[PDB]
Amino acid sequence: GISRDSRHKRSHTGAKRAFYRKKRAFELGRQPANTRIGPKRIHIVRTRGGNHKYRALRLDSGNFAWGSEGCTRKTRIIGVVYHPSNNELVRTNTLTKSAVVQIDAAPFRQWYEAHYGQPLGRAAHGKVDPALEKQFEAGRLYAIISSRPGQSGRADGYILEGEELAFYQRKLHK
Amino acid sequence: ASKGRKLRYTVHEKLQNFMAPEDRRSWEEHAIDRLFGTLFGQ
Amino acid sequence: DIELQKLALKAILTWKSEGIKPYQEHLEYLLDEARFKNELTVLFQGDNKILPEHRSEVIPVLLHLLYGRAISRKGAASGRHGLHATRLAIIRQLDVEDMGSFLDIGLGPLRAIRVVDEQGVRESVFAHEPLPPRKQVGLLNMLEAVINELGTSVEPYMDALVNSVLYCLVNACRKLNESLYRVIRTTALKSLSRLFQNAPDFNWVPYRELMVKEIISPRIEKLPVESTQGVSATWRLMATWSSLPKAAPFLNVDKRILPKIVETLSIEKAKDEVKVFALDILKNLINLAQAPETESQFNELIKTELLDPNTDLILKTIGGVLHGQSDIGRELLSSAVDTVVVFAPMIEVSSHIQDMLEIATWLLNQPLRKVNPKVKGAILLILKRFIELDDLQSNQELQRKVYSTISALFGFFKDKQNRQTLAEVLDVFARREWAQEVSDICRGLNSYVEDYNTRLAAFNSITKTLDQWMPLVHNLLYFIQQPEEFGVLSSNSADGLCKFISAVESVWATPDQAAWIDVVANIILPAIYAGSRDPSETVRREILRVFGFLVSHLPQWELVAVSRQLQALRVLEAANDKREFRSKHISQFFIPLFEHFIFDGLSAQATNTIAALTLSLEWQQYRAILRRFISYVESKPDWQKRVVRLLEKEVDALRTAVASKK
Amino acid sequence: RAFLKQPHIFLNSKVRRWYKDVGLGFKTPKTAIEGHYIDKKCPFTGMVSIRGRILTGRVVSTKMHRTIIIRREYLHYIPKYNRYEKRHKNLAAHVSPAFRVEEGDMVVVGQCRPLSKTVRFNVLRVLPRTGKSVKKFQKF
Amino acid sequence: HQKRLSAPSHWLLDKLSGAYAPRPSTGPHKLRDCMPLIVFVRNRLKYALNYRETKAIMMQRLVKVDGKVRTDITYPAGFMDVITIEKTGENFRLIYDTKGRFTVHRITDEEAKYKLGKVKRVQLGRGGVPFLVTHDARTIRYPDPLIKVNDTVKIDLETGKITDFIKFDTGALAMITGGRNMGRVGVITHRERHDGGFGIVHLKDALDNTFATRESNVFVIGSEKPWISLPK
RNA sequence: AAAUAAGCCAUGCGUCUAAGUAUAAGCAAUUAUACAGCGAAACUGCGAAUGGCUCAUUAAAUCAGUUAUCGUUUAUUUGAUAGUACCUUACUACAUGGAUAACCGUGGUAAUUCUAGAGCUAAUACAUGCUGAAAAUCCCGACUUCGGAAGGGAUGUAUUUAUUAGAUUAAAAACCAAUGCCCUUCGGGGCGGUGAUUCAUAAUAACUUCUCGAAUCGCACGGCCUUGGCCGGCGAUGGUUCAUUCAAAUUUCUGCCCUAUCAACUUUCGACGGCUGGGUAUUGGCCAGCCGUGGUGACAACGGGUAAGGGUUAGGGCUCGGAGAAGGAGCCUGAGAAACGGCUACUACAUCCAAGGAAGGGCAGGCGCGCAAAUUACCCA
Repeated sequence: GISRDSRHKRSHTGAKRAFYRKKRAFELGRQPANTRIGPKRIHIVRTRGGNHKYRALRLDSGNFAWGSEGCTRKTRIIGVVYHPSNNELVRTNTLTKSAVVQIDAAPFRQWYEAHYGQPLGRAAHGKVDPALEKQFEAGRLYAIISSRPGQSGRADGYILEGEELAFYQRKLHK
Repeated sequence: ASKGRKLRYTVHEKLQNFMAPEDRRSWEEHAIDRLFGTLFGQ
Repeated sequence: DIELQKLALKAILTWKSEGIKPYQEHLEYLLDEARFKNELTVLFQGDNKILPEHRSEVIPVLLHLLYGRAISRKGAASGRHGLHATRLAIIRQLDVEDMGSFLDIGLGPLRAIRVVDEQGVRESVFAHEPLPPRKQVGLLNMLEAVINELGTSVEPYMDALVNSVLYCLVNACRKLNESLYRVIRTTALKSLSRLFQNAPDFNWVPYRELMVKEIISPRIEKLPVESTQGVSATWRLMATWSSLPKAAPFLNVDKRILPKIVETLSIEKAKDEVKVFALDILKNLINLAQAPETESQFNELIKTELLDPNTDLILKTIGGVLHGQSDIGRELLSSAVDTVVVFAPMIEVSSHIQDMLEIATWLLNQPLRKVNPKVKGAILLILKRFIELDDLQSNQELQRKVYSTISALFGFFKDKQNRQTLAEVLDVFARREWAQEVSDICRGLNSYVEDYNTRLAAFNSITKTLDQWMPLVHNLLYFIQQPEEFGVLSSNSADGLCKFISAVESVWATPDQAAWIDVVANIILPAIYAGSRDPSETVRREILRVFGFLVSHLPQWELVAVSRQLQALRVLEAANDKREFRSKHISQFFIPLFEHFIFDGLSAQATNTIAALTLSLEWQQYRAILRRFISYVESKPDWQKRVVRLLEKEVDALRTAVASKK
Repeated sequence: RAFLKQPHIFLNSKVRRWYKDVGLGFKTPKTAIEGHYIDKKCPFTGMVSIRGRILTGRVVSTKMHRTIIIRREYLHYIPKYNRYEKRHKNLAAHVSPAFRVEEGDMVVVGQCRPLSKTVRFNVLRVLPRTGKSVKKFQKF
Repeated sequence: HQKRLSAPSHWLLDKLSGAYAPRPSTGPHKLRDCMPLIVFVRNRLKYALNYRETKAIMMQRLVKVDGKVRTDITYPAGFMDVITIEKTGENFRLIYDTKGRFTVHRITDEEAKYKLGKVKRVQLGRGGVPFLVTHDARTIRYPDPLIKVNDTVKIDLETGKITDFIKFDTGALAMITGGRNMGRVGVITHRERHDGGFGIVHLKDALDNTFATRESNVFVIGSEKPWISLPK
């Protein structure tokens, strides 16, 4: 019953239309994957052209990019903080794209003290924004999801830094 | 206003005569209304 | 082997202990070959972390198993993502306390090894092998991963890692079978170059002959001829040596190291980056010599033992580089000029300062495509420091030549701080000489840099002698070129310029009729020609002022409101036809001024004056002039009627010119 | 709401703005060059590419969240009358905030990928005219 | 399985081959710009009689198309494919005529050895390498760095390499392979850009007829230099 | 050569080439015996997006011209194509695994492979896959006798994400006024593509319960001579990416017949946006959260009527042109189907039986009064 056609809706002039044709396999839309936090549960879907897309339903870890310094590490996922679209995804902990979620900080902290050497969160090129330093002292950073978990099979993304970090802290306070 | 958010009280056609009301209550209706009075307030 | 590891783990679980009991499911999935990378981040950073009570029970078993998985060659791919990321993902998640047992299972025979004794070198140990040349390579790759993942936390494990890396390094350096020893050498040198800036406080003084045998024996008599192509691991090691304050006393052990390092700079066929790399090694040495009390423990050693006997060869190589080739990169130019900047306050006496001053004025008469203006300010700082050495009294033709350059860069620069330091280099010029006169120029340009009240005071005091005048003329045409703060500065500069040319027309004695007249040609006339195109109308007014003063006062020199404007243009028309004119004057002064008159009956009167002047200029200038006017057609859609009226007048002048020249 | 962004440009570095030209003999307005609004259906800010048909016309209703409707008039040839008749159509186009918007002006639009059910066009050039309301007619 | 009238008008069939017509198999040249090998052998050349006779020719290694043995019967051979038959010792070439139909041209090995192919596109392939796509769907790795779009190339056909190229030029004679003025050998004398889709060229014949054809439908054949022998 | 039915009644109904696997207890043999020729059975790969049937209809939504994919998928075709070793097993490893079918036997039931138990054996079926070796392979190259090279850096691909490069300099204060400067004999001489993209492509950091980088088959069989081999050619099959072909999907402007006893219509399955995600092969109110106030219409929306052409130009001719497989509902394969080919449940008919159970859902033909009228023809040539 779930489809992608426009034959049920009214026209631009405000008119409905009969226009009865059967639902076809190129108007096919499948059921949504509310990717949640758990161990890895991915089902592989074959699609047109025989092409596989990986419907991930429960995910644990993904790699996140602390890319201003030049690293990305595979870290776990604690719980979704906020979602711009819906509140029910925040309630039932659903990993979608553009979700701000808090992740672990241990490999980023390890790489900081491994490359620079000055410890963090416990000369001048090692420099950390003090809000992000508070996230490191908490041991739980605020990442954002840039990969589609439903249509790739992984929840990866970049960490929030600077203006976006402060914006989503203010949005959490909202 | 939008998709479902307002309770449009319309009598639904196929949803009209599903189930018969089956009164399964082991208490005799004279002791039950005396019960709801004597909660934490009374 | 994965099968033998599985059977061994089954026997370890047959040992039934409660430390291993809650972790068995997490253990066996590491040997299941499909779930290793997921099970690693299930084990560490999970809800079922290793409890520190029975951490003492599980960790030897777990680390032997993770070691075997890091060894195994079967399931891993090629490249880095095959097994290099696996070793990195084990060691990045391991603790620094478990890392001791990890390196304990890593180093089998080299666990209890000693490289250095109370004496220098243990030749009894070094003339024996405990490991195959196949096997040391994985050891060195693993320790490279351990050090790169640990960082500073190597400090409790200093006593064995350096013995391992030094043993493999000197066995390779004895073995110069080639390929395995070569890779052993290179990756051990990378590991050491990381380990040095990993460990600052560790004592490196009980061994010096080991660095001696690693450096002086194979390379140094051929090192620039080798390093002409690209940067190497020995250079990567000497870099962090120059960076570390306690490691720069390793460069003094052989006296010829820094000679070969600047001989690398001397070799001109190098591909620019080994040159800037040796340049950076020198930057770090001079910064360490300039550093406070931290680096003052070895400051005197590097001052009296390294740089002091090789200042001359350093300046000779930098001189040969800067005067030799026709193509010099901007990165090498800026970096080498910054090295001379930082190296000038370190030398008190030297030998080739005459050369270095001539080099600085050569690089300051260089054009702007080759040399940046920020680089010109750095060569200015070079001038400021090198000038105070007692050298300008002999070779006076050099001293007049650098003074021609200090004057020439006064109108060039646009920065306040650069003009401050310009006033300073002229101050020490004045302290070194004539002396009263250059001190007068000093106080003049000093209160020129000084704010508006002191500036107008400077202008008035200079308003109230050739080499006296020339820098004042350069800075004065610069102060013409400033449009307005209040508009007063350009007027004062114009009045000072009128005072100058009044002094020039006051001097009409013949051996100065040569010099002052050549000056007022070459400095003042192209300045007025270039300032004719200045869009500021007050700047055009003041250039009109000084040019009218020049025509009124000069004439024996051979090379020379609306209604009033139209009247003066008609008088210029009549003056043209009565006397044709000088063609460079016509091309480079009057046409852009009248163009500006159009583009700010004024327009038709202006086109009449250009149609007059087109008869008086020459066709070789007229060719590119006409091409610029069609460029105005295609580039300017804003005043089409004006540009096309101008074109019609000019082609009527064209037909007039050809009909006359028939 | 989420923080709007140009999708692949690294702002938070401690060591710009991406604007492409549409082409087709057009010039980028100064608000599209430097003006700090962010819109992904903008052909100068977002990734929307203009190709195909190039149309003009006069706006009916500017008062809408970045979407204007154009009344396009033309002269149809009825063969029964053997005559020309006026026929008006209504297009929809997504509006960048780069330009200065007026009512009754003649606006150039360009064809892009489908941005909504109606929106297939973006504004590219506005000609500021003193055109009037629905009573005004001109084939354009 | 199309009918004989729904078959295109440029590979001819008479009132003879039944009501049906073979469809070309999928391959290098297009569908509507095509001559199948069975129509070339038994309907144009008449070296055969029937489908089974054409199969008995094709299945044994006796027909080579563009220097390689082509086995299947309905193999597409649209434009300028040299067709070498060794038992007859002939090489045919496919050109057009002035009316808009296919034409066959007998030739020997010296002009049979090379193919003049029009470049469809130039790109950077995988490995960071420029590659070149012609209208025969031949991709040439590492081409000459001036051979841009709409340039033609003398392909070696024994190694497949580039030998020479002819640039798109106003003043170079060209052949039309499409449109309402199809098959008219004349000289490109003008070219109009029309940026925004579907640019044109203005082209005249040897005897002064100007007409506008699209730069897709053009095909460069040589400035004067008839590098393939157009039939005299 | 023209030739109403509703209801009754019988009859009719895949795939093998030299080139994957042969111990058929299968045939046919001999001059060097694993196999060799033919080869049923079976495993493996391909095939069936149609040939054509029925009937409530589709009123610029289909359709036609005309665009675009810089918004997408594509088996097959044909063309190019893949530099990716070492990296603590060494007191090592170096002719890779196990399943089954066919087959052989023992049966159950009324009930055909409806199938149970027991014993085998192959793959181009499914599956793993450090190694002879101190080298390999890319970029640089000093020195140079074309010498060919001392020694320096480095180690694929597919997915997903972050970042950088996507190209002379950005102190871009450059290049542009070569309108010069010098010599001269005054004639002169010298000083990637696109309209456009974050496109194509390259690299770093990682990520995948992630793929590919040939453990295959046939035919010829040649050079070096460590006579123990090392090299060697032509094809078939298979493989990553980019093409190309064949398609499919959307998509832009114009064009339907009539009617005002049709003037308001849409928001009554969201009606118009924009933001965010989900799902799709991709865009998109297509769908879900947040808000804004819309959108069409007397230039004829909307509603109503049902009577559902284009190109080729002497002409006529010729060419092209929704819903269902007993009824709803859900699922499976494949490059392409919402196949109706199968399954499941419910509903409705109906068949065999040993009364426990088990398989199945078309058209054509004749009668359609008791009296009537065109072959149940032959073949893929």
